[PDB]
Amino acid sequence: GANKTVVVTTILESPYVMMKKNHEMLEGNERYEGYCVDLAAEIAKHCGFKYKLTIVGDGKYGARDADTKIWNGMVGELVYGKADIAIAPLTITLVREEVIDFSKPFMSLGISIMIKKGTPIESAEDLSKQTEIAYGTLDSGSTKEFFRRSKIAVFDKMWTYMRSAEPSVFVRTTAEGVARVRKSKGKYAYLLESTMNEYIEQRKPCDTMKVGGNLDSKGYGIATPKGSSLGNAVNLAVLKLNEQGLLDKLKNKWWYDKGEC
Amino acid sequence: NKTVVVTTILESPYVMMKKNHEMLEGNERYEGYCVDLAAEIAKHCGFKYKLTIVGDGKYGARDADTKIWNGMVGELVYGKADIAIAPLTITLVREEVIDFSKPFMSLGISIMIKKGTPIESAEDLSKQTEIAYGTLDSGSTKEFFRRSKIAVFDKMWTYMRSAEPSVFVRTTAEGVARVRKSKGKYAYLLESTMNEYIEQRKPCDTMKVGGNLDSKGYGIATPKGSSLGNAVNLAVLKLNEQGLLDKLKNKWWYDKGEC
Ligand SMILES: COc1cccc(Oc2ccc3c(c2)S(=O)(=O)NCN3C2CC2)c1
Ligand SMILES: N[C@@H](CCC(=O)O)C(=O)O
Ligand SMILES: N[C@@H](CCC(=O)O)C(=O)O
Ligand SMILES: [Zn+2]
Ligand SMILES: [Zn+2]
Ligand SMILES: [Zn+2]
Ligand SMILES: [Zn+2]
Ligand SMILES: [Zn+2]
Ligand SMILES: [Zn+2]
Ligand SMILES: [Zn+2]
Ligand SMILES: [Zn+2]
Ligand SMILES: [Zn+2]
Repeated sequence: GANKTVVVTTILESPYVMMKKNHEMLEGNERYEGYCVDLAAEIAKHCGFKYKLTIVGDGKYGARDADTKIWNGMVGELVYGKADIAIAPLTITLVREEVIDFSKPFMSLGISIMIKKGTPIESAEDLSKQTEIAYGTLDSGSTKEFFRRSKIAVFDKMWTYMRSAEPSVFVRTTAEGVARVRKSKGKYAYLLESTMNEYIEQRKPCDTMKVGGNLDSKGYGIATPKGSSLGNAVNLAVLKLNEQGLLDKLKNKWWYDKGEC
Repeated sequence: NKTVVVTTILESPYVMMKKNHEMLEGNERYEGYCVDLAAEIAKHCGFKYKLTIVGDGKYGARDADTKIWNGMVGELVYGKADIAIAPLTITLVREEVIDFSKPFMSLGISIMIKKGTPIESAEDLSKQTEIAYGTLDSGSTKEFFRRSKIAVFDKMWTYMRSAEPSVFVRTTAEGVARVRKSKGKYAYLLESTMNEYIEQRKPCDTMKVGGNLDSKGYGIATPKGSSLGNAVNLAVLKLNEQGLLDKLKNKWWYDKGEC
């Protein structure tokens, strides 16, 4: 009893969560729009709770600091009791599954390569066998951890280069990585999840593209604190929304119906 | 320590009898993707296991009258097996009665045709009658069409449920054989994983057409509340991140390709 408003942590990442044009004249959840905003409303309706969308303070997805062992990002918000649920493009990983709970995945993705159109790169192998074109990943994300922990020859070779490249090839936000690709005249390639790659490919000035296949296969899941009673209902809601076609409808809405290319 | 009873199903390339199975015993009789996966799961979770083929040869559905589950799902629900390692699709109705690990393989419903059949999509199938089409019985694909309100898929279900003779088959092998002997007058709706495998096997006379109708995955299943669920789930995530699952897929789908 005593129903409480569910605190939802999320992250400003297009097209998942974006500020509306007139957000300063709106209140509460009405300030935001996007895929995860639509998904949050549906999860809440089917689970029967009220909620409040909050943007993660440090703007990070979630990683454990090697020195302090403290989790940052949305994962930290769940681990340390600042939020009840995370509805965001948060990647299911083993290290995260040990400290938080994930629903079954609501979106599939893989690590992919973003290039400026015309860049002579077709695969991760191509990137690893050359030096003219620099490449990097997002900081404090699952893509960086993938390369740091990989024992696969090609990916290990890529990590050896990235960790020691100077100036740093890592970026603080996805928008920073895309801008770097666009302004580097083809001398920077960005490693990011296929979902964000495919979205940017459909946005003006339509000068980037996804090349090659995905480097791995994984999914985004809705996250709750370990043992939270909310996890069960949220998981069943994700499965219901997928089977009813809602997740496919939302992706088409925010990726391709709004495409500008 | 108890030997874990694993329920599975004879379905290529997931679980197959070895060519020399007759002179082998126990788990050594079988080979395939899920046989390799079971060995890895058991290794990382630290248990011994016995592979057993589901008695009724079904994946799992609930009888509308008696409400009794059949197939591998029933074996878990009624205590005859400790874990199911098979191409078992994660679905809402199943998640209510059994536990699933995070998915170890992705797939979608797809269309298998005899090469040359004038069909390009599910929409094409729905707007005609010359070419019959159906699904596997007691599986998640049949439930998908039964429970779907999407116009095209609802229209397809109305035809399939009333089609005479029955368009449903008892096994995937029966559906594939029906496509191959129909001279292009039967199309089979099945999961993309099995479709893509058959496409690369002799006599190389079928193909997958169109995109997938949905997006879902296979999970390792355990009885609700089973102590194995936690370790199995972490094992799947570790095997994926290590690249083992991608290695096994290439081993059994495309390294085995004969077309
Ligand atoms: C290691 O192999 C992997 C990794 C990651 C996902 C996967 O297979 C999927 C893909 C999608 C998917 C499911 C399972 S599900 O059935 O868990 N939920 C419904 N969704 C769709 C809404 C996205 C297989
Ligand atoms: N989705 C990733 C962030 C983006 C990336 O790492 O490429 C995560 O959950 O950490
Ligand atoms: N993988 C399906 C069986 C095959 C199908 O229905 O197409 C299931 O778990 O029911
Ligand atoms: Zn709804
Ligand atoms: Zn090359
Ligand atoms: Zn493309
Ligand atoms: Zn191993
Ligand atoms: Zn292990
Ligand atoms: Zn009956
Ligand atoms: Zn039947
Ligand atoms: Zn209907
Ligand atoms: Zn094809």
